[PDB]
Amino acid sequence: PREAAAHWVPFEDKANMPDNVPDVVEVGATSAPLLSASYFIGAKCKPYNDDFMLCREESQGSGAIDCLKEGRRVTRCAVSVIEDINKSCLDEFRLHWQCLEQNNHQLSGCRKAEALLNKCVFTKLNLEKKIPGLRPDEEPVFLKKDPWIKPAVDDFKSVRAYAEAKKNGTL
Amino acid sequence: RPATWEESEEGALSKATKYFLLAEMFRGLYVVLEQFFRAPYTIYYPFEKGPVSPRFR
Amino acid sequence: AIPFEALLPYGIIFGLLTAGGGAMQVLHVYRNGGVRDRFAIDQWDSQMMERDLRLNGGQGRKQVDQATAPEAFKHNHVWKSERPLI
Amino acid sequence: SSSLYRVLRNAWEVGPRSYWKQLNSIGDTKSGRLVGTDIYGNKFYETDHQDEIHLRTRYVEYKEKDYD
Amino acid sequence: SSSTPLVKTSVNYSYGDYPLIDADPHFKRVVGYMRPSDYGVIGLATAALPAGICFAEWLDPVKGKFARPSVKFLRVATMLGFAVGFGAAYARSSLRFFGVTENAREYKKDEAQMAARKAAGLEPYGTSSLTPELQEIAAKNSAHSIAGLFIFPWFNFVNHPYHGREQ
Amino acid sequence: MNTFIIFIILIPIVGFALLAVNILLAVYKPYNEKLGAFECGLTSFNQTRLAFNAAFILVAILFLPFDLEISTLLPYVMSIYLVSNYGFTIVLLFLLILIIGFVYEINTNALKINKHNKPNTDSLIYK
Amino acid sequence: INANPGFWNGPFRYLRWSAHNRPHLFFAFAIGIAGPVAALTLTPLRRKYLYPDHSPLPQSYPLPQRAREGLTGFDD
Amino acid sequence: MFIGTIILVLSFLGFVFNRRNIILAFICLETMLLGINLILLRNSVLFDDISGSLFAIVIIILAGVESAIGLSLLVSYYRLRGVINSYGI
Amino acid sequence: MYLTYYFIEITIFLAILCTIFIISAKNPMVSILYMIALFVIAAMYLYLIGLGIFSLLYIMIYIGAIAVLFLFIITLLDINSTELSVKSNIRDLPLVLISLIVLTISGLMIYSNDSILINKLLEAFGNDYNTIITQDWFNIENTTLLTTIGNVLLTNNAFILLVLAIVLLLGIIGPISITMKHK
Amino acid sequence: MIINIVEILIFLVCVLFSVAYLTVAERKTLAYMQRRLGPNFVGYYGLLQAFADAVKLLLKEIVLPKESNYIILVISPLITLITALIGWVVIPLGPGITLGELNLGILFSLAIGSLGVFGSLLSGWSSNSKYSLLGSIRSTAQLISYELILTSIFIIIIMFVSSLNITTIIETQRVVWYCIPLLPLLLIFFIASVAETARPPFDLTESESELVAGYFTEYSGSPFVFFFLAEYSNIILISAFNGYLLLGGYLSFNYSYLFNILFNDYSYVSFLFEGLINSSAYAIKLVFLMFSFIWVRAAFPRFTYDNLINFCWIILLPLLFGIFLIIPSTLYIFDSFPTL
Ligand SMILES: CCCCCCCCCCCCCCCCCC(=O)OC[C@H](COP(=O)(O)OCCN)OC(=O)CCCCCCCCCCCCCCCCC
Repeated sequence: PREAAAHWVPFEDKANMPDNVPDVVEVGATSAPLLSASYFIGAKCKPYNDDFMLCREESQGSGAIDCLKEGRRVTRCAVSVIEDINKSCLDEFRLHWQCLEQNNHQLSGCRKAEALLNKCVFTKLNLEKKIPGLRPDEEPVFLKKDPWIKPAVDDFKSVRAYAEAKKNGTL
Repeated sequence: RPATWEESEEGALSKATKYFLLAEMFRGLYVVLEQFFRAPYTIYYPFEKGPVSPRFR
Repeated sequence: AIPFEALLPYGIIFGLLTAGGGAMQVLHVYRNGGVRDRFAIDQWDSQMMERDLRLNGGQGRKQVDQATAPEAFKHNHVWKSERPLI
Repeated sequence: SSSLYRVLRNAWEVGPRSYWKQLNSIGDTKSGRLVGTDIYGNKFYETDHQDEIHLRTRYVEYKEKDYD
Repeated sequence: SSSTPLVKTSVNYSYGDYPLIDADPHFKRVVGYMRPSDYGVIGLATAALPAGICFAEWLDPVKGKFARPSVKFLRVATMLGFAVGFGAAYARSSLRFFGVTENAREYKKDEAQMAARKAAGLEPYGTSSLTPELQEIAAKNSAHSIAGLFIFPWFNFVNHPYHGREQ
Repeated sequence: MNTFIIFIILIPIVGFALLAVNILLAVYKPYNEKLGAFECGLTSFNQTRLAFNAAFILVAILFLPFDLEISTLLPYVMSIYLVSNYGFTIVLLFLLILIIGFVYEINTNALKINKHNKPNTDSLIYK
Repeated sequence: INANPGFWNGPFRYLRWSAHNRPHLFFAFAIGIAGPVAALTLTPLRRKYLYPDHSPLPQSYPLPQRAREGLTGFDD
Repeated sequence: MFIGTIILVLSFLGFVFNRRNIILAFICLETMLLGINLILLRNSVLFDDISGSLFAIVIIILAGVESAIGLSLLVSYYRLRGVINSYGI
Repeated sequence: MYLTYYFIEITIFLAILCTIFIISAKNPMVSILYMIALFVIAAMYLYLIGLGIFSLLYIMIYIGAIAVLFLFIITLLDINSTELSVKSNIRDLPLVLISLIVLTISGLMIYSNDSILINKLLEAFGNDYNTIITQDWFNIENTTLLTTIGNVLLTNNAFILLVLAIVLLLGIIGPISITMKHK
Repeated sequence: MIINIVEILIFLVCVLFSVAYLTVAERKTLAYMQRRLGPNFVGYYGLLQAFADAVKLLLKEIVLPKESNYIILVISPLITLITALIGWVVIPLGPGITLGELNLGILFSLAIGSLGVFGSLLSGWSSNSKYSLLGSIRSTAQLISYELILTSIFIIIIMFVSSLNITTIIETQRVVWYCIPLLPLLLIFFIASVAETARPPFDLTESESELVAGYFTEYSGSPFVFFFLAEYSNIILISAFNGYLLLGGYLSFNYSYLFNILFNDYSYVSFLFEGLINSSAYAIKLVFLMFSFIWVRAAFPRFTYDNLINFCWIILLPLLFGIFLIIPSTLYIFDSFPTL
């Protein structure tokens, strides 16, 4: 909660989780893949994440040890989402998060690869990207045409792929 | 007799636009900006000498 | 008309700041490894960059994408030990 | 005048070697017509050109590096 | 959503004999419910400050001889008198919301107005342009600030959801 | 080792080096008539203490309570979104409480120095 | 020479006198008074006509108020 | 807590045993205020709250206005007597 | 790597050293310049602890307004001063030493709550255990420290900001009202 | 380790040159305003004039008069030098190209410009004369009095960003500059910038005071080269402050379409070309601004101290209070507060 300052020393511990806790696959995705697939892991794994945080609320200060069984399932279902999005559109997912590698991981600077990825995942993985808390007669911001805030440099691969998807008629 | 403030042809808005937008200051600024774009007078002395009349001493 | 001798030291100042900014951007991109800087870093973003440096293995922002993380990944987790602050 | 076109065209008319010599000599670039030479050896020039201010028309090119 | 108090609140906790109306009434409601005797208190204090200064000169004058005070002082006496009259007015009228003086006249108005907001299908205390945490903090600031009217004027302008009452 | 702290270490070493190349390379050669402060080619006696105007001292005494407000407005400007509609009115009231003390200052003409160059107001009454 | 009439002898004549002869004070106070008077009297007109207010941003993880129904899947 | 307590105690004793002038007494007062700040800011960092930082940012401003007020008091003290004594007021 | 360990202790020693040049300096304004150095040592300690915001608030407010005020006073005013002669302060030295010991120890005493007096002091020195900093992913936005100060000065303690406005007003009115000589 | 020492070497050597040629360019353009050539006897077209001044100026001796503290006399050039030079970190020559990127760069830029007053005031007491001390008083009072409205203009601009980071301001600025809504703010920030360096529209010390050469009259050699460098570093530094918070920092136009014509992929020639465009835009802002300083020097007489204090405290500052009230009220009326 507070930052380490004044000569902090990093240390690691070679040790293992005990016998009674089963093993769990951990997420190997990085900040641009994770920020890319954030909306789709939030769309598929809403009740599991909600179960985890609601358990952690109900057992106060228990915290760590007593809702471990449910933090298993949130990691498992998000790994399921990212495996499925790899096998579905590895190329356009890659186009998206390689765009997000530049521009400070700003989501504002990568709209034209984001449209391709959202179409490809809604077509095949059939998850939709939505923003809740947004009452009607308020346009969602990744749908609007001529935004005020445009990126400095459109990346070249996604402009070319966006024009090719115009020409194919899939868009 | 010098005119009071109320017997003046300028409006308060027209006069104070000249006040806060510094009008004659910008005019005098534009004078020397015009002078930036003209020909200097300097002659190069050991290579070019100035005027001589024969009466000179 | 316009004097080139007046604008020539301004041409120098313009060229020195221009070559300075260009050489600096190339040094920043060579430091990151071919990508741009991160110009404003949150606490969340700083923890996330540390996590990525733990994920990829050694390199700064290699930005790997794998389904399932490796096996040294569960064990290389670090805690930060801060001194007494007297 | 103080334009770049005047120094450019005088650099073209005078030629690059004499340009380098006049640039080490004076700051200006001048094209004259050889009125005459000195008994000490000092070539003098007079300028036809239209864009010349008053007292700019005539000048000396010296001989020595140390000139008076 | 913008109507949950998210707090625990005293319920119908009367401050005197008589039942409370609000725990802090909004400024608009206080200015709405004040009696004609209250506007009389305002007029009394508007008249008492310039008459008080002219009186207090007639007791002992400033320059040895009696003159009237200048209009410069009577103008500021009228202003500060309207200020005293409004402070006394707001304090008197807020006491009737708290249930410490007679409020049988105003309590029927509040039965009627809380029944009219139910028929018109809107919030019981107002839609406000604040997040509910800011409404709670803003009316922890504005709660019971009619005490300490001597030090500082402070009023309620936030439409926050709790006023010490059921439903 | 960021490149922020090379700079703050590195400007001084440049300055110490330029001061050192002056101390090493220029001659020193002083005497008494070279020493002594400059006023226009004439020495004089300096008076031990001199008087000053109250506005001179008042500028920089008065400077600090305006400076402390400008740094008090600095916490608000960073949190301006969070305190929507509410911290706005509090900062209004804060600035207005300041502005009335400022109009006290400008009504008293505290920083203005008068001139005692009066043009002899009083006319010529005779006998 | 220009003398002060005072705000009280004539109101609008004093406003004109301040506008002609003390324009820094008159316009400083005009730009200052244009702020909160408009903040009082122009914002309900905007909420009625131009556009209504935006929905609030979240600040932490939004907890619902429920009682942990059972979930199936990802047991082992 | 060592740096704030040592600044406070050494500044306090330098204030008390000042007999040489008066501006040393003012600056010993200001270094005291710095020491109280240091102790509090550390306690805020160790307790994970802005709370002591709230009292800190208020006492910064109050130390400022104390300087402004009291140095105008000194100019008033100097107005009638064109020199300030070494032994004190 | 462990050259960067003793920094805090260095600043403490450095801060100690600076105060001895404040209370003992022949020229006044040289000692006020040492006080400016002590503000710089404080801002070093505040960056060093983790509060980078405050360090620049100290350099802005204390160094740039309060010290500028002090130097500005010392310039155009008359202040006599005597040097630190041994003969005038050697009489102070024993009460100096007694007060150093007592005020230092008793300042170190109230951080602790054993009833026994000697156990109060030793808990002052038992700090050599290294606090463990854990990463918690619960915060989603860059609320810095200055943002939180601007939220608590403005909602929970708005009245303190407003009474503070009265204090800043007083700091305007007062120096004026002394140094006017109205008419 | 090799890469950060070569970047700070190249930024140092680009800024320390560009403060030398500023003074050459100043004598040039001030000459052509007055219809005469500048220097042309020192380089091929007059260049490296400042190097002739500097190499001679390092060879003059240092005299330390008898009334002076000799330490203070030589340490005020060092502290004025470093304070005018430490502020060159935080400027960006492009997105996140600084010499230290910190989250609060305005608070640093505003605390270093507070440290520059001392080398005026402190330099008044070295060689204590009653005709010198009071001139240092007048200079320091002017210097702080216009630093007030400088700091205030900053806080009015940070009302729109609500972030003390600087490249965050310039990225915010891509939708519109801040000069074009806030046009009177450009004029009063320019004149407060002219005041804060004590330029000779707003000077009294160098010319009019009882010293013939300002507060630094009695100097020679290194204490004069450090003050001379510090004034023109202050010129281009407050020019940089204007360049990022009021004009566009590195922003000229969109230039996405020109790239989608020219390039194919991210490569080092593309980052080089983008860096040249960004720092070219920043440099042409900063060069038009130093030309504005030299242009206002040419045309005008100077100020009495009474005119100066009556200017700052009685005219500009009440107008500034009106600006404090009007701009958050405009952000209030429409539903637009800036988010962190
Ligand atoms: C309806 C909405 C409201 C409308 C109003 C809008 C308000 C916002 C406008 C704000 C703009 C303010 C600009 C600064 C204004 C300064 C006012 C001024 O000119 O100074 C007046 C002062 C004389 O004062 P005074 O006593 O009143 O004179 C009466 C004579 N009996 O005389 C002086 O002090 C001397 C003048 C000094 C001016 C400084 C000049 C220095 C540099 C000039 C910068 C030029 C910029 C050029 C840059 C490049 C341009 C391409």
